[PDB]
Amino acid sequence: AEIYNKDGNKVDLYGKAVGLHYFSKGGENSYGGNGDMTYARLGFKGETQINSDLTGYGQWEYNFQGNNSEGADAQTGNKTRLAFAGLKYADVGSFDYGRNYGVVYDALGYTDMLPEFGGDTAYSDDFFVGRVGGVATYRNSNFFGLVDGLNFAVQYLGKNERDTARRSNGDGVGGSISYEYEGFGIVGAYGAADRTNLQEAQPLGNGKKAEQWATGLKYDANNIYLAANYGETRNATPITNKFTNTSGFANKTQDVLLVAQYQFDFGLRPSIAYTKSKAKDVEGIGDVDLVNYFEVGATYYFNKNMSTYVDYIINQIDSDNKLGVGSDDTVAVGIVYQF
Amino acid sequence: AEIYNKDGNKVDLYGKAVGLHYFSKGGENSYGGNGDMTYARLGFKGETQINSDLTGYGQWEYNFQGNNSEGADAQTGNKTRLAFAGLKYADVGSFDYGRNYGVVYDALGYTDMLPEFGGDTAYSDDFFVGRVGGVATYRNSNFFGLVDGLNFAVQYLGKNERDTARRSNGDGVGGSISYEYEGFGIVGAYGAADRTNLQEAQPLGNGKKAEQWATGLKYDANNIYLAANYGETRNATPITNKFTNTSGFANKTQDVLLVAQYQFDFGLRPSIAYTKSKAKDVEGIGDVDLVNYFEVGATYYFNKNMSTYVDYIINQIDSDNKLGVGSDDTVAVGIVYQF
Amino acid sequence: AEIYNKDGNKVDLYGKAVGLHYFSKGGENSYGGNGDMTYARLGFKGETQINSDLTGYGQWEYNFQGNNSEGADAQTGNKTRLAFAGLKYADVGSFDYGRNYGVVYDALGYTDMLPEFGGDTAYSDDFFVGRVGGVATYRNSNFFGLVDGLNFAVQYLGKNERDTARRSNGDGVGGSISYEYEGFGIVGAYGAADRTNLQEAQPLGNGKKAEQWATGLKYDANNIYLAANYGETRNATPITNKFTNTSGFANKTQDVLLVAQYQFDFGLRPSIAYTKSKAKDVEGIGDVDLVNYFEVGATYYFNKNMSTYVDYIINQIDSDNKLGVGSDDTVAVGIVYQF
Repeated sequence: AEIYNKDGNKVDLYGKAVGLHYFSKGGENSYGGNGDMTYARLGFKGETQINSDLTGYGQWEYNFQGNNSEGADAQTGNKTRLAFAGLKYADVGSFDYGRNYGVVYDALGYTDMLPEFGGDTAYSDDFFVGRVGGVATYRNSNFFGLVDGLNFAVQYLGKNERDTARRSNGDGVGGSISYEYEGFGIVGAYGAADRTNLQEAQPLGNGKKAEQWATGLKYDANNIYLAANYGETRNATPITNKFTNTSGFANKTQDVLLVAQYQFDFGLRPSIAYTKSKAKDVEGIGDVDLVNYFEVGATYYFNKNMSTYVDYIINQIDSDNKLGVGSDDTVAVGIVYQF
Repeated sequence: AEIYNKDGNKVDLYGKAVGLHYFSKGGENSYGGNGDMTYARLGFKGETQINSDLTGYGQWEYNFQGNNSEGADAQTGNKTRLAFAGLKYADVGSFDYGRNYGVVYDALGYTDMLPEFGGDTAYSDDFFVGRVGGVATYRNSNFFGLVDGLNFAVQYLGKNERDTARRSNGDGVGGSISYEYEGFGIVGAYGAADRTNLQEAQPLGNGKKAEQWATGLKYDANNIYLAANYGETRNATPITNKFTNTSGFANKTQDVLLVAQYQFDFGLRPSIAYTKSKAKDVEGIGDVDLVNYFEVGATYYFNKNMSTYVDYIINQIDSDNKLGVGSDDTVAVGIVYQF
Repeated sequence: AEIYNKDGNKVDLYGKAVGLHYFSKGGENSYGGNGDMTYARLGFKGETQINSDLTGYGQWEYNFQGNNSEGADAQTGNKTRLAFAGLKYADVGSFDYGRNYGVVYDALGYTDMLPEFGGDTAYSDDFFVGRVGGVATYRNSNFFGLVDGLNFAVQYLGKNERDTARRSNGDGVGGSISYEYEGFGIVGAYGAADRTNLQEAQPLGNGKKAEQWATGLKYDANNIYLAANYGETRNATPITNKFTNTSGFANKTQDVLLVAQYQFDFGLRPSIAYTKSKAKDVEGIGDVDLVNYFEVGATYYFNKNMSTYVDYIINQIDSDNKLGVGSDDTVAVGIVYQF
């Protein structure tokens, strides 16, 4: 909600309270888990008009979990999602730095439209696919104001030597090219980076270089939203062997994401989605499936502030999965107030 | 403070900074402790008018402690208090889900009017008495718009298998009936729930079923506030044996709460209160008193935003208490700014 | 940003997103470190006019780090900076209590004007020099409205027995006298306090009494800012022996701080600074230098909301420093949006 608009500076303080339960037989060995998954969000988007052609902006977004106790475990799952400041000059584009989405999310965001789940490949703190800390991102709209609908972007990821290999990364470069024409939208994205010492010393994942690329195709006009994503990764996707407490990365993944949705004028947005992600050359296993499901779901928009939703995952993963990826269905019911 | 009111949606961003010190001889073995107890609060209440009869709402409330360092211990006592979203339809009532107060607090809230302390039985993360995560709560005002002042409510608590027994719970149902007539107010509340495996395996507290009930009686008009609460609990109230580092639950408790207050037009709200809570059938002890005090205190309201207060506990607990409950007096002095 | 101003109460919700990287050869053994140092800030200043002569106020300020992951380490460096409520009566002055700056910062704040670094002696959770929890602070402007530009202040620090000696303190008193005349400003500040048991049992630092004093001199008008600080400390400044994993306090320190800055109408604020801090009588060492550098830096103010800055530390510390204080240079580049 815009709560300040004075003297060439507007601030938007926004947030949401999401009442959210997950139903699954077991959670312990299912897709999403079982129990209370209530959370709250808070953030600000700030925007200042320095002059006629120059513009400043900043954003911060925090996640508070509503499913912890007030005791010892009160912070589990609480985190900053976004924290970046940036400048935008006329048609020369924009530069920002901080915690933000990796460039490959420029692609993957295409299918990340599900009411609760979806966008399984957009892992956070995972190089270029999701949110990451320490990214320089240049972005260009309409090719310096000369070619309508053509957008490109470049991103520089500074190394993050963290205490765990899962959240660590080295120096890297990535980028994306995208074009949008009369409802349609085509996107390509790629990025490569160094693996840290701690990532190399991991039982799963072999190499010194991590890669992630993904294409995007979508129709998004006249109340219809269709979208497709294909992606591959070298030494990038994080994997866990639940049979041995082993973790690391998958040498190769192929990732398919399909999404179909519709928006009725009265408020209903039903959702059908397909998602499959296979991992190749997993040491002491071979070929494992990590994500495999059909999705049926809906979202009722009472208005721009209030909504409820059901999201049903038909989990195609089988009972004898090599890595121990939960094979059971998960259903999520939600009530959202946002501002 | 209402900081947004546009297009059938109002947001209220509120919070408070509370400068608060506790004085006690020792803290280590007193009622409230000794030292700095400064804290800050922040939250939002959001409310949207979807249509003539339908209404959406959300709330989130966070607690930041102002008595930690900026070093390692910076998060101790920081937590989400409330996080829930909900709908309200004309006179059919309202449903909300998330982190909220258990239904039995509908009763206990009657005596929870002390400037600092009081409401000792309204334990948080303790089934139905205080705040809990994962509660479905239906609420009805004036019996579907037909019987003025008569309110009932039902609550469904989903299981919380936490890492500690103190904060855990199983599936349960609870409810409350309440009636308010010309200043007066009568309330009854009850709730039962499964104890988790980890709660069963505890040295203190025997059973598979936890119960909590409490009645309420109050006068609240013409500047006078009087209130009374009686409650009992099976396998619900958490207890600790400070002589052996044992914890668990008390098989039975009887809980008495009395409160008398007055509000002078110039700002002063003095407070007298009585509170006693005895535990029965404590294994290897028998009958222990957990809470036992008289309370004298006051609160000066400079206005709706500014206040100061003294709260003096005359701790009736004795020096030879079986469980080690601190027997010393505690005094709390406070300065509050709120918005 | 002022987001509420109704009925004798104004609220100012403010914050900043700071994109910030540090460049150093190694970080491991440099002044500021190397890598992403992105952070975000959020806080409120609240102010109410109770009556013609009486005024209430409150403040809370939180620090969110933007350089952590969303995993296990998500809270590292997150903390409350300020949390205090207070009253101000006409010319009789003001009293506040909570987490706030120690009185000696009244002095040291003189040189704490650097774009990123500087103010090295204003350690937080360190008695009277920086931010601390549990301080009663009386403050007087213009000597009860009788002597223009003459300000004094007294502060009472309640003991903080924390889990670490670094963040702990005992009971203490401190104060400051300050005078400001036609651009110029002179300040003196002093404070003494008990060391806790845990501080006494530390290998470094000998005594039962900790002291901190500092003078201030500044010119601050006509776009020029010059400032000087001299300080000494008994048993107050925290030190670490990186050669043995020893920590504690320095028996004596002498602290020099010099700062020169200018503000061009078009937005540029260049900065030159000198900072030296020597420790005397360090057990098993003798005389060690803790902080020793020249500073060159600038800050571009696009406006009151947007800015960028470079801060270059020329680290005069040598390679054979006895305590292991990093001797390498550190450069910090920043992009700030604030509101």
